[PDB]
Amino acid sequence: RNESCSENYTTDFIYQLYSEEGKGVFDCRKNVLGHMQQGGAPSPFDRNFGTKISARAMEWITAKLKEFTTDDSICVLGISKRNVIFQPVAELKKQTDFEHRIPKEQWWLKLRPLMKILA
Amino acid sequence: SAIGVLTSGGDAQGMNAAVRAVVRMGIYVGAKVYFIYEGYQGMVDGGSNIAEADWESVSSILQVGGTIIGSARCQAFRTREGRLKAACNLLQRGITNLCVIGGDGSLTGANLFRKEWSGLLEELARNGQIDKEAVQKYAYLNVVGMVGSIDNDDMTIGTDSALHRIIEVVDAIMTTAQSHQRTFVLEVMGRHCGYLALVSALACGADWVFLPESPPEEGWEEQMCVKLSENRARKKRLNIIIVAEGAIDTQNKPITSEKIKELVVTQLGYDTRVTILGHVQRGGTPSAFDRILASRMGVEAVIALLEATPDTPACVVSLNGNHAVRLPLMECVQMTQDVQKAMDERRFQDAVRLRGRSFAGNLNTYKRLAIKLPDDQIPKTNCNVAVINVGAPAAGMNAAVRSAVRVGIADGHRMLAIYDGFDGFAKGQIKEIGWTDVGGWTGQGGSILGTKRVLPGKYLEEIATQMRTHSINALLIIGGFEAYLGLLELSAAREKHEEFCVPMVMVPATVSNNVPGSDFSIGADTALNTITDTCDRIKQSASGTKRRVFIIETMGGYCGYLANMGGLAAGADAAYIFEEPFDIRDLQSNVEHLTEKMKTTIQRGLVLRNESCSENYTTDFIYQLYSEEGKGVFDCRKNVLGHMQQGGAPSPFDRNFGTKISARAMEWITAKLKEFTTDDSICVLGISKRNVIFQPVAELKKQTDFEHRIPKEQWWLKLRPLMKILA
Amino acid sequence: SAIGVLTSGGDAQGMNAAVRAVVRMGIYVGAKVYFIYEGYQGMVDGGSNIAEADWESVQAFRTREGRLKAACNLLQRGITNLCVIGGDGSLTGANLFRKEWSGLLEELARNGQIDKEAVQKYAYLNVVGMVGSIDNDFDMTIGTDSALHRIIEVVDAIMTTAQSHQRTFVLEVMGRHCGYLALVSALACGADWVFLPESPPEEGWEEQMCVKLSENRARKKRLNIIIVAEGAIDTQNKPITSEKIKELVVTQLGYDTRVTILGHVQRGGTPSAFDRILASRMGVEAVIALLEATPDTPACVVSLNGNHAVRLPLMECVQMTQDVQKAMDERRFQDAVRLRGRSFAGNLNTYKRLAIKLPDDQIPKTNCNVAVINVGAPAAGMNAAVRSAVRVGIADGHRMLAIYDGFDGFAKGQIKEIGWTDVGGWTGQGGSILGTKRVLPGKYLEEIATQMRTHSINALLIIGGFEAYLGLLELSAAREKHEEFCVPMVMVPATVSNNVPGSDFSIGADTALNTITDTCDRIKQSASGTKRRVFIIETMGGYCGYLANMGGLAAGADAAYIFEEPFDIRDLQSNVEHLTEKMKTTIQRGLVLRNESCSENYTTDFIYQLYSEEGKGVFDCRKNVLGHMQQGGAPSPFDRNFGTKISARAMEWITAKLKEFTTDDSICVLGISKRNVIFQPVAELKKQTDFEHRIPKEQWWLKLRPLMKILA
Repeated sequence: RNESCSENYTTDFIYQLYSEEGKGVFDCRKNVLGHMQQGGAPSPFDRNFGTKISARAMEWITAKLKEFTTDDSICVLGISKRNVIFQPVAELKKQTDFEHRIPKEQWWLKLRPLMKILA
Repeated sequence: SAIGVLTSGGDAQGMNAAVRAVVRMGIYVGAKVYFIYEGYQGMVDGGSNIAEADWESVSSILQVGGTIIGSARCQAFRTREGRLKAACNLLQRGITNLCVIGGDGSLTGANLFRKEWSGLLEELARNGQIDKEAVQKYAYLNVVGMVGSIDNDDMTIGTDSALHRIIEVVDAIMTTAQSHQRTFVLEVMGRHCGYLALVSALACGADWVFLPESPPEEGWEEQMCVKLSENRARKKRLNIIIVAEGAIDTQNKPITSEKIKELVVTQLGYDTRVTILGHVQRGGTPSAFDRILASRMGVEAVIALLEATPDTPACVVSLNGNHAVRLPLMECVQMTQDVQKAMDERRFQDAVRLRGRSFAGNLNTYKRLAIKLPDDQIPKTNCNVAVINVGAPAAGMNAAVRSAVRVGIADGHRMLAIYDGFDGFAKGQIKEIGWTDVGGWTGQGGSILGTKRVLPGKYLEEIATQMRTHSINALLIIGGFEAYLGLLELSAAREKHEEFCVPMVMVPATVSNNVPGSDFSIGADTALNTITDTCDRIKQSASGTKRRVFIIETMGGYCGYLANMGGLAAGADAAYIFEEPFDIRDLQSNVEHLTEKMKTTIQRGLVLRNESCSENYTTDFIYQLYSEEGKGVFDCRKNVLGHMQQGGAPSPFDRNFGTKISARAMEWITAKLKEFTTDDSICVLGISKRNVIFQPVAELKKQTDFEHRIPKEQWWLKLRPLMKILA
Repeated sequence: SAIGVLTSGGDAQGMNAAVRAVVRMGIYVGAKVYFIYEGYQGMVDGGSNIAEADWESVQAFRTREGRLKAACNLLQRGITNLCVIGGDGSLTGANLFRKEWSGLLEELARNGQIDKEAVQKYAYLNVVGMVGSIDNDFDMTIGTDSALHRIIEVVDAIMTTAQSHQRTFVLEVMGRHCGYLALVSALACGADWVFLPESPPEEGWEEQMCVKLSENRARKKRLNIIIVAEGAIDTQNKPITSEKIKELVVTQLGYDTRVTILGHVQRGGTPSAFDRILASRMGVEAVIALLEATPDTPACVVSLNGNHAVRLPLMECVQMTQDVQKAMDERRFQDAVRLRGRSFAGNLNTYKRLAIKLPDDQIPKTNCNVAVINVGAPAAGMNAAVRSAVRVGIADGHRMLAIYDGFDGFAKGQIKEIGWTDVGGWTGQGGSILGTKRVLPGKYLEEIATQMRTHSINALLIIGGFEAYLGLLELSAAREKHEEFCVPMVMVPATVSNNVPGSDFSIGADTALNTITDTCDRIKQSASGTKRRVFIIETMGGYCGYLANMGGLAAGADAAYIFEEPFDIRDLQSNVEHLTEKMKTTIQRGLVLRNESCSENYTTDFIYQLYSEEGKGVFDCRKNVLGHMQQGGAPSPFDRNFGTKISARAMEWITAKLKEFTTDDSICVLGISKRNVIFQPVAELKKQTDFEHRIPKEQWWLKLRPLMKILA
């Protein structure tokens, strides 16, 4: 359960519902993982990820300084599809759900049917 | 096919609950229900005075006193012309079923209307309506009566409420009569029945009462004045004299309140004041008792109406003490006339008989608690009887202690008070208590002796020693489930400790009503009335906000009594209890139902939840479900009443309950002492069916859910379908 | 040095609170306080009739011989300050006693006292009086509100039975010389007629009254209530009995009439929240007056003048009684009613303009449409307010419009023209018949404007809480874009919380206070014998500490935690320890009130746990969250009258504005400040508002905070 997926249907709520309706068949246990999810040592992927984009970003900074500013001077360097691209924050505003602080369009949602399939 | 409902004669609080129950139960079984306004006069007048009732009509009337469809003394109904008119107006609407809620003769009018139904042939002779109407509606006039007056001609609608009003007045007066040593003469409503007066006097520990059934004997004036002078000797700052309006001599002369005042002033020179309560007795909000009674009665009235046949006589739907019954009408009218006949020829004693066992009992208890004999006249047993309070406090415990102590003293016992339950018992907190010590206790809430939850198990030695050092020959416990457990434990401890081989009896006192062997417990009624009041207020709030459902958490532990009865009297939409399992579908069902309800004009919801009804489906849970599924239709609020729902000072019912039941317990103790171990020496005195019975605790074990501290079978569960039907 | 307190003539509820306040405030200022039992007679008798008061305690005087006795007994105890709480004539004895204090010299002439008491003991007899009667010929007095509660309780009960037939009830209430109680009762129950000792009925009143009743039956009002003061009189100072009124109605109209003489219940019952608080404040002010007294300062009577403690010189009060009586004998009844004060005349005029309607033809119809609405959470007295507003509006020749379900229904066009009969019987109804919502008008500005255009709303009156104020602000802002809002707008404060800026009181708050006190009384009754308990009770009010504070005060709470006064764990600990010591005494109970929003971390649960744990060997706790029941059932009499009057005033303002496109003074809040009801432009109130916590920046009742600890 995502922590903020529902205001009323909390972790406790879901636990109670499953517990009660499952009584003669199964019992439940509830766990809230917490800040341990920030991890200990970074995964190899995260190490390389940080390393790489930071290197490229700094390249961009150096290119910009080698030339007072506009809108393309303030960017987010992100991964889109197969490339890492620079996006002015102004373009990203319309691409943002500021109320819930999530992107309006998220690729991985397309993988949702897989859960049920892989049971 | 169609039911007509009306209210006739003196207006009772809870008449609206009755009308509501009749309408809703009627619609429920698929019948057409019609209001008949202005009692019988509406029936005669016709037109606008007979209007069809829909579900919404009877909403927001339950908590209101009087009768929303009104009442008027019809004269035209006493004439054949008017009964013809009424018959006509009824036939026009196809009404052939009648539910009459009201006083004494208001029913006789319906009974006579029943016997005299052949006015239709007359109107056929007088072609006022065509034939084939004749044969279709003729011998098919169904009649059911509901006693809805305070005259009480069993329990009638409004009596508890009126009693509430009276005792409210008395309690209010007690706060002002510290200003000098004043005597208050209160005239309450009784022209022929002295029930209201008797019960008022018993509920307030009145110094004197005057009844039409039992006139005072010569020379009562001297005795009454000596009693009052004794009270000032006892330095009691107050005096209360309850007077039925129809108070009479042995010579059928009325005894006015002014006459009483004149007597007190002339003989004792006391500051005496008269108050004629009057119609306030009829007003105010119906108590939980009257609401529930009226509801059950209205429903039973509809059922009776359906099950009736042409051979079936007109009946009065009644409560013969906590189960629904149908009494033949003519028999009742004949009883009233029997009593009347007895009063006129001065057969006052059989009149008191004719009133019933309840009456004579209330009266005997009042007498033996109000009048004390001098010690020289008390044979005196050399026995020591102990009184104790065990468990949580319950409103009416002090009344119980007062009763027990005074009855014990009258029976020649030396009474001993044990303070702070078994905690104080083990600690030797024992003091011989007297007649005066318990004075004025009746209306006191909480526990003056003190009560604790602690069981005797760990201190069997310490208590035994005490029982031996004080020579306790018998024990009466006033308390809840813990009292019962205590009795069980002492019963077990008997063999090792001879001190426990004495007769022991308990009377159930708890807001929860979870003591096995009793249909009712002292303190519960007060809690119900507080709960109902709070729900009235909440219901009002939702009514002004609109599109609101309140989830209200009640007390009771695992016992669903308060949640259920409270829900019933409050007009709750649902009441979730442990005794009745509920799953997510039931909850969703109620959600959908409330959704539908929000389309109507009554855009409010009231959901009660017994505190321990579910481990998973908590108050929060239910609130979240209702909130989420109600989105766009209604929103919720959660309220946890907390222990304050238990109330403050005991309700009149709880006062009298404690008084009477404790008096009886003491009677049992004296009888037992008038002779060693076995099992019936340790009992629970409880209410079962129409009777009060003594039950050995050992027998009650098999009837107990010790895991949840509730009786295995609880009568009121049979009333569960009513909630849904009336909401 | 030593204070003597006694009661003479008193029959009012709240006297004990007064006596308590005197004792404790007295001990607090370092004085010795003594009870004097049996009034002045106790002072004369001496001995046991005068007993020293400690924290837990909580014919002859007309002969010179007896005053000598009394003087002696006081001197024995060093008692030199007298506080007399009681009736009319009860103070004059103390005043003359003061002036006659040279009885001390007489006692030196005899051997009753040495000389060093004369000089140590003359010229300081300081006397202070407190009105503790309900029929006060000699402002608001202790017991008035409580009596009003009693009467209105009776009336409310009778009203449900007066449907059994169309009964007309003639109710005899307490007024032998003062007609305040009768008038105010009538205003509180929407009585069909009232009879007062100061203002006799005018010419052909019998016919007028019968016409009124017949009109009520025409409009199908199922009942009639006539309030009669005990000393009801005609223009010839002969009495107008209730019996006579009944005879009149029976003879002329043939209605089912009943007489009810309320009597001593009026004097009984529990003191109201108002009376408890008033009495406490009075006792405190009395002790203060006693200390601040000089030999030159005359004996005074402590009073409350517009939510302020005042000291009135006694002789002025008796001179008032004598002036009024003189006017009564000389039949200058208007001069008498005049002498009663502005409040009286106001109550009377409002009652009249609400009880008696002129036929439409005699009402110059202004072609204006005035809208009435309820905004925010429900408050007891909203319906009374709507009734008043509507009827005054109609009387002023307006077409009244009712808007249902606040701005929600407003936006939905839930608008229906309302009439005189429609609001009948509303006075004693709790909640909101129109319906009320917290939703603000901001997001439905177009939708509302359209409605104001389709219905031609020329003015708007809002009965509501903080949300109403916010709404007014929003509409004020919306004016330029929507011309429909360029109409006069006024609000009257209605909320249990009393958090509306520009008002010292709001409709519904009093009912709530009485709910808190009632609940605390019942809690006290229940488990009365249990001992070593502290109750933690959570009240409403939002961030506003009014309910928690005043409720605590009237309840005799040991603490009241509010947002307006920050508290940390040390403060909590201090109170816990204080209660621990308190459990050593004879009063082994604790009562802790908590404003729901007083702290983010220090919740009701938190406080309960701290008290429970630190109190383990000494006491245990119980927790209660009162909930929406604090909105009340039937509105208290005070809230009923408050709604009625304030709304009437508001409507007067509206008609005045229409008798004259708008600015800032066209959108106001009508609130109570000190002693006056004033109209304040919302823009001006902005500077006085904490919009973050929805409470006023400055709240009067905060000066009463030290009282809590003092009164323990």
